[PDB]
This record gives sequence, structure tokens and C-alpha cells, in this order.
Amino acid sequence: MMVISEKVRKALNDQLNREIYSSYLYLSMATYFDAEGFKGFAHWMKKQAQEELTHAMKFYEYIYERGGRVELEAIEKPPSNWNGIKDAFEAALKHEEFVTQSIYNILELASEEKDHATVSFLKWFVDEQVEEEDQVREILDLLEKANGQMSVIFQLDRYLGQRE
Amino acid sequence: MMVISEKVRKALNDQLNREIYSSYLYLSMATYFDAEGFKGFAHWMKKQAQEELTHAMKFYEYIYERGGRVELEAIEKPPSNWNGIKDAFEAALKHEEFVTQSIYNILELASEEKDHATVSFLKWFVDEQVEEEDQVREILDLLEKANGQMSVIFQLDRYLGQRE
Amino acid sequence: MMVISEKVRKALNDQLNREIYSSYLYLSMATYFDAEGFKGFAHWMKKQAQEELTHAMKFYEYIYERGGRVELEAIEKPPSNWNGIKDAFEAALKHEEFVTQSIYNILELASEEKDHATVSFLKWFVDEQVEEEDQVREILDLLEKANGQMSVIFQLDRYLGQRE
Amino acid sequence: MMVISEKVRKALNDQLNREIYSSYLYLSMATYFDAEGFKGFAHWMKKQAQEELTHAMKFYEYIYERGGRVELEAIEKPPSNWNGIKDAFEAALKHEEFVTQSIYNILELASEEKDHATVSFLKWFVDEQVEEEDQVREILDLLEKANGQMSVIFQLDRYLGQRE
Amino acid sequence: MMVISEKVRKALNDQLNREIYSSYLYLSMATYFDAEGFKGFAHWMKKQAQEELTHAMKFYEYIYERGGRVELEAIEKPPSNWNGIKDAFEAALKHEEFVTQSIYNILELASEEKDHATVSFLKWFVDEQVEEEDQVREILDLLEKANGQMSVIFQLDRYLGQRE
Amino acid sequence: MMVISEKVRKALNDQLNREIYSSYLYLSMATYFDAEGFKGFAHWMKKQAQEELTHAMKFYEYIYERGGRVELEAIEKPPSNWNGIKDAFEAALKHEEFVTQSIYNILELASEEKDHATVSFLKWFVDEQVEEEDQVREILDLLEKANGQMSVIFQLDRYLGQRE
Ligand SMILES: [Ca+2]
Ligand SMILES: [Ca+2]
Ligand SMILES: [Ca+2]
Ligand SMILES: [Ca+2]
Ligand SMILES: [Ca+2]
Ligand SMILES: [Ca+2]
Ligand SMILES: [Ca+2]
Ligand SMILES: [Fe+3]
Ligand SMILES: [Fe+3]
Ligand SMILES: [Fe+3]
Ligand SMILES: [Fe+3]
Ligand SMILES: [Fe+3]
Ligand SMILES: [Fe+3]
Ligand SMILES: [Fe+3]
Ligand SMILES: [Fe+3]
Ligand SMILES: [Fe+3]
Ligand SMILES: [Fe+3]
Ligand SMILES: [Fe+3]
Ligand SMILES: [Fe+3]
Repeated sequence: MMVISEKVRKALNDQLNREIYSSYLYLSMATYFDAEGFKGFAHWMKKQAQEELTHAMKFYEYIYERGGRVELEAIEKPPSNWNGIKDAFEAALKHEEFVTQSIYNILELASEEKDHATVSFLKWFVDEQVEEEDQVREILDLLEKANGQMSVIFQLDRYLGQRE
Repeated sequence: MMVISEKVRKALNDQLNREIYSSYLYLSMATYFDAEGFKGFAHWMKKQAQEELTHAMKFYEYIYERGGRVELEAIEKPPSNWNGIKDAFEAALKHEEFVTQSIYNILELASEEKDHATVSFLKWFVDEQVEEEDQVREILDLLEKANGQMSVIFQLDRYLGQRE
Repeated sequence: MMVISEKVRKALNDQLNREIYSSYLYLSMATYFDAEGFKGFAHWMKKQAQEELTHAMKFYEYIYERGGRVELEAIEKPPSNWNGIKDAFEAALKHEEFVTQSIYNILELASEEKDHATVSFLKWFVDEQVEEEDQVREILDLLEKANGQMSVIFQLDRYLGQRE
Repeated sequence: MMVISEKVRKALNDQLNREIYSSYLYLSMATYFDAEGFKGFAHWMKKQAQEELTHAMKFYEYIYERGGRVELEAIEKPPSNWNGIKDAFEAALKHEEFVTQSIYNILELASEEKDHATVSFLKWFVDEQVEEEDQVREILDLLEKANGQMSVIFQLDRYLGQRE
Repeated sequence: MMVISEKVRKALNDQLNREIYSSYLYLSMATYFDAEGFKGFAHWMKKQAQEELTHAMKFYEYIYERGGRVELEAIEKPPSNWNGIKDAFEAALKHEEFVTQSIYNILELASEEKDHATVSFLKWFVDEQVEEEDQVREILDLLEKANGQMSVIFQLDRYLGQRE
Repeated sequence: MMVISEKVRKALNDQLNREIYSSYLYLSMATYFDAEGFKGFAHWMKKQAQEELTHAMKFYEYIYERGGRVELEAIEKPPSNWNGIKDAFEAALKHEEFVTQSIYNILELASEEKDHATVSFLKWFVDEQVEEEDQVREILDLLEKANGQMSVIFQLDRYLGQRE
């Protein structure tokens, strides 16, 4: 039997599909950075796309552990172009903040239903969104300092290109 | 400057998006196998989904190597249900055969344009599809022989669950 | 001096004795499986009994860390017979769900008292109960596929019999 | 089929439940030592509790080895308050001597029925009881010599807290 | 941009400065223990002072991760004398309970604002205050047993002087 | 019995408290570098804050070695903002030179009282201050040559961020 409500299952399944789109959106940013010839920024975005899949699969696992089932939905076409490196990371930040609020909405839903298991499960994502948002903000602040200057941009590209 | 034609770039880009859908489809099969309590078959499908992403990234890399750009498209909602283990693997064989013909069409289009670079590049995928189809056929033959004997199905699930 | 309320200390002490009974209940299931000649299912239940003692000792330590004292209560006699292997694991699942709800009751009591320490302490058990219930549901699902087939049940017995 | 008599099976089963109570009694002494702030004495009692469970499981194995079956009974509530350190260990000695006589009674019963297998099996517990009693007598003699001296009690607590 | 409210930022910053004062308070207790010739107690306090600084730096990091800024405030002069070792640990316990309640007040503030990131971040400190209070309570209980006796106090001094 | 004069003990104690303030000042400079997004400069200041604590503890241990006692005093609130990176390090140089003169003043006071042990103890701090001032002057020189060039400032931030 399923021991999460259908409302909570739908919220979690929706979020899993949102993590899939996040992976896809960051791959799309990679296609933009590669088109612009910044392979280190593109590498960072390919690593980011893989990271989002690990998020999706943690939602996947929990849904089945609570007796639910995962339904994959259509993935919408992401944008494929941004107006410079900074613009792409600014869209990344607005996306991560939207993901954070999406996760907050599940937490308050599960809290209202006294679904302590799901509330507790979501703590890891609450903490991970803090780091996710900070990692983008950190890059945005370095890009602000870089201004338009290619010598600094190249430094960031090499540094981000080392992401493990 | 792009040294593949736009027609070949489009066909390669379509195939990249088709490998992405292939990954999504096999994840969908995993959701079905997990829902049915067959974690070993689900594990195999999750590994298959990752194998398809390596195919997509090989197309990704070739497109940029020839001066083109990748555009990610919407990904259709995959089926989420099958009438049994055999039915899902039969659908996988059909999907792989379709991928093989899709690759064939690019090969023939590249050949008519005398794009020997792309023709040569696709040889890897031609040989990989022979193996991809064979690996599903092998599993189908095992399921056929098992008939419906759960004891043998349990062993197959465990075996496929050891996929590296 | 004690820094949990007496109401919370009693709720935690009750839950400790509840975990001791759970251990005893699972050892009793071991006596049934050994009586039926399923040493692998018995082995799994003996490991489960030890696992419940580790739960009891975690409540033990926290009670003393909060300046409380533990008082052991009489342990009721458990059932010693079930109507087949599946009926015993169904009894185990229902028992775990009652354990989960008992823990939820402590969590809501502590939360009402603004005993943030005990609320936080109980998160570990909220998460463990997710896993505890899932581990039983997984065996139940495998038993349902086994139907009655001794060839399948032999496989399950040897698989569970290797639990570490 | 069972090759011990029911009278011998019941006696062995009674002793198994008696060893479970012994383990519970020693855990209760630990709750007392922990309440009094003697973690080393409490550690010794937790170790003793686990040692008693190995005794119970030896009776468990032997009962099934002779075709019998184990029935777990209710476990009585142990005392939880002693006058002081030495009184707890004196209660342990009297309990171990009661356990020894209880084993003597099974030996004489099995001997009267010419159940030489059960008589032989019990030799290990006879020899183990000599050591069990001796190990408590040694601690009692240290506590008697200590008289009330807290500095000695501290060293004894620390020594016993090292039990493997 | 700062994604904690100014009310929560100020509560976190206040607490950072309280952990700094806590470090300075324990260093002062070390100056007292060293003046009294108890180098083991002094060593424990120097280690405690470093431990408090790790708490301050965790608040520091989280404030910057949420886009806030740390402002260091004046540090008040601590007491430098106590009426014996036991009086000093009584003051330590009083101080830790005040730190615990200070953390609870932040938790309830962030909960009221639905600042789930800060609520979750604070769980680590809720759990650590449980241990912090218990470690002082333990030493106080042993000093109560010691009464005045130098033979017991020398044991505590050398044991605490092994703190890593 | 204290074998330094009270005047020398107070001068040594004043200096200990000034090394504590130095630590706190450098931590405040870290808060400023972190606010400005230069984590490598902040790291260097955090390491510098720890170094000043080792200076404080050397004064601590010598005071007790000579039979004296340490009294911790209030710590003034440090500045928390500077007019750029160079302005912060110039405040650091000025503070280090003030620390050197402060040490010179103790040396001359002890020399006047013929406290050869304290004069000799201070030689280490005389030599360390030479290095301390020079390490700041070296960074100031690199900043002067860097002028405003963000490209160079990025490299200096990363270099100083390697400080062990
Ligand atoms: Ca990340
Ligand atoms: Ca393959
Ligand atoms: Ca388990
Ligand atoms: Ca023994
Ligand atoms: Ca710890
Ligand atoms: Ca601690
Ligand atoms: Ca230095
Ligand atoms: Fe994510
Ligand atoms: Fe993300
Ligand atoms: Fe493929
Ligand atoms: Fe394929
Ligand atoms: Fe449990
Ligand atoms: Fe359980
Ligand atoms: Fe025994
Ligand atoms: Fe015994
Ligand atoms: Fe602290
Ligand atoms: Fe503390
Ligand atoms: Fe210094
Ligand atoms: Fe300095």
C-alpha cells in the first residue's frame, strides 16, 4: 500500500520531473557555452546537469520506499541562448530559487498533513538548495568583478572547467 | 565556421534528441519495473538510460567538432506501463530497431552529400546498434524460455541487477 | 537535574520498552521459522531482533543525556505461531507501522512542549522507520510473487539468510 | 521429530527464558548504575546482558537440534533500585547461583531420563557458571575492601568500564 | 542579495558573537584553573574555547552563504575567578543552558518566518547543545561524588587533561 | 610565588590582551573580505587570526611559568569596513607596527627592572614582528603594482588563499 497521500505523491513526482527539467536546462546552457567557445563553463554545466539527475533519483527512491510510483512527464524545451555568460548564470539563479520554493511548498504541504517522514526526507534538499544557490551566486559575483574582461573570464573558465 | 551542412547538422541534432528520448524511455521502463517489484530489471533499465546519455553526448561532441551547435528540443512523455517484463523488453527491441534505422537514414543522407567525415563517424553507432539489439534479444530469449516460472525470473532479475 | 519533562521522559521510556518488545517479537518469529525449517528466514529475524535492541539503546542513551532515568517494564508474551511465512511478515509490517505511529506521537508531544532537542533527536527514527517498513514490504512483495512455490521460497530463504 | 522428552524440552525452554530474564535483569542494573552516574559499572552490566543472550541462544540452538521447538514466555519486570553498588553486585551473585541451581535441576532431570545428550550439552553451562559466580565474587571482594572510599570506587568503575 | 531577513541575520550574528564570548569565557576559566595549578582542567577549558570558535565559524559561514554579512561586536570582560572547580563547572552549565535557549529563540524566530533553511541549519546546534550540556553535567556529577577529596579530583584532572 | 614584578606582569598581561584584539581585528578584516567576495584574502585573514592566538598563548604560558596569573579584559569592537583591499592591509601594517612598539615598551621596562628572563623571552616576539611587518609590506607591494587590475587581484586572492 502507498503510505504517502496522493497529494504528497503528486508534489514529489512533480518535483522529480522539475529536477529532470533542471538537468535539461543546464545541458542547454552547456550547448550555449560550447557555441560561444567557453569549454570550461560548458563543462561546469554538464556536471551540473548530472548533479540534478542525482536529485531526481533521490526523489524517485523515496517515492517507491513510501509505496508510491513515479510517472515521467513531458520535458519542455529549455531556452538555448542567453545574452552573455552572466545572463545565463542569472537565469540559473532564478531557476534554483524557484526550485527552492517548489521544495518549500512540499515541506509545508507534508507538514500540514503531519507526514513527518516526508518533512524529514526534505531536509536534505532544503540544505542542498542553500549550497546550490550559493554556488551560483558565487559565480555571479566573480563575473561581476570580471566585467567584460576576457583575461578574467578565461581564468573563471579554466577554474570552473576543473569541476569534479 | 560549420563544415557540416545544415541538413546533416539537423539530422545529427535530431538523433541527439532521440538518444535523449531513449534515455527517458528506459527510465520510464525502470519506473514500471520498480512499481512491479523487480529491482534487478529496473537497475538494468537505469543503467541503460545512462548508456543512452553517452550516445547523446557523442553526437553532442561531433556536432561541435564540425563547427555546429546543438539545440535541445522538447522530450515527449514516454509510455509508463507495459503488460509484463517481456512486453517491456519487446518494446525496447522495437525502439532500438527504430534507432538503428534512424542512424541508417543519417548515414545515407551524409553519403549522398559526400560527407565522409559524418559517414565514418556513424560507423561506431552502426556497430553499437548491432550489439544494442542483440543484448535485448538475448534477454528476450531468456524470458521466452523461462516461460512464466517465477524461480527463473527471480534469477534473471538478480543477474541483470549485477549490470555494471 | 532532568531537562526533559516527565511526560516526554515517560513517552521515550515507553518507546524504549516498545523496542525491547519488538526485538522479542522478532525472536519469536525466528522460533516459528526455525520450527518450520526455514533457517534463512529465522536468521533474518534474529538479525532483526538485534537491530531492535540497537534502537532501544539509542533511546536509553538520550534519556540519560537529558538527565532522565530508564525503567524497564514487564515484556508481554509474543505470539509464537503464524499461518505461513507471509502471515508472519504481515504481522511484522503492521507492528512496524504501529512503531512508526508511536514515534510520531512522541514527536508531536515534544513539538507541543517546544522540546526542540527531542523533536530533533527523533528525526533519526522517523527516517529509520521509513526504511524499516520498506524492508518488510519488499519481502512481502517477493513472497506474493513466490505464491507458494517452494523453489522461489528456497531462494528467498538463502537470500535473507545472508543478511549481515 | 523431537528426540528429547517434553519434560526435558520444557526444562530447557524454561532455562532459555530464564537466561532472557537474566540479560534483562543486568540491563536493569545498568539503568541503575547510569542513574547513579557510574558509567563503568553500567558498561559492565550492558556487556553482561549481551553475554546472557549468548547463553539463551545456545539453549535455543540445542532445542532445535533435538527436534524441539522454543516458546518465548512473558518476561517479568526486574527491580530497578538497589541500595548501592555492592548490593547490586550481591544481587547478581545470588542470581547467578540461582541460575546454577536451575541448571543443576535440568542435569538431574535429564540424567534420570538417561538423556545423555542433554546431560553432556549441559556441561558447558556448569563450567561457565563456576566462572560467572567467580567473576562477581571477585568484584564483591574489591568492593568490600574498598569500604566506602570514592577514590577506589572510581578506579573500579574505570577498570570495569574496560570490559571487552 | 541577502535571502535571510534582517531579523534572522541579526539573530544569527548575535549568536555568532555569543559563541565568541563563550570561547573567551572558557579561556578565562583556564586562566583560573592554571592559577590554581590544575593543568588538566585548564587544558580541557582551552580545548572548550577552541570548540566554541568552531561554532562561531559555522554561524559565520552560514551567514555569508545566505548573502548576509557578519559584524563583530565588543566582547565583554568575563569573570576570571570562581569559588573552586565545582563552582566553575556550575557556571559553565548555566552558560550552556543560556546558549541552548538562545539557539531555541532563533529556531522559533526562523520557524515563524518560514525560513526553513535557517530552521534546518540550526538542527546541528540543537543536537550539539544536548551533548554540550551533558558533558558539563557529567563532570559536575563526578565532582559531587568527589566531595572535596584531592585523590578523586586528581583523577578527574588527569582524565580531562587527555581531552583531544 | 610570582617572580616577575606586578608592573611586568601587567605589561605582559596587557600584551596578551592586545594579541587577542589583534586576532579579532584580523577576523573582522575577514568579514570585510568575505563581504566583498574575496575568499582568498578572507582565508589569509582567518589564518592570521589564528596566528595571533598562538602569540597570546605564548604570553599566557610565560606568565604562569613566572608564577603570575592571566586576567582577560574586555575586547573593543574592531572596525568592520575598509576603503578597498589595499586600505585593509595598510591598516594591518599600521597595527603590526603598533604591536612591535608595544613589545619594545615591555622590553625596555623589563630591561630597566633587570628582569633578564623577560627581556630574553621577548626576543622571539621582536624577531617575529620583523617577519609579520614584512609579510604585510610584501602584500602591499603586490597590490601597489597590481593597481586596479582585477586579473592580477584574482591571482593574488588565490595565492593568499593557499596559506597553510
Ligand atoms: Ca551543487
Ligand atoms: Ca548496450
Ligand atoms: Ca532494518
Ligand atoms: Ca562471564
Ligand atoms: Ca559529538
Ligand atoms: Ca563539546
Ligand atoms: Ca606571520
Ligand atoms: Fe536539484
Ligand atoms: Fe539545482
Ligand atoms: Fe543510443
Ligand atoms: Fe540504445
Ligand atoms: Fe525499532
Ligand atoms: Fe523495527
Ligand atoms: Fe547465563
Ligand atoms: Fe550469568
Ligand atoms: Fe557553542
Ligand atoms: Fe558550548
Ligand atoms: Fe602578534
Ligand atoms: Fe601580528
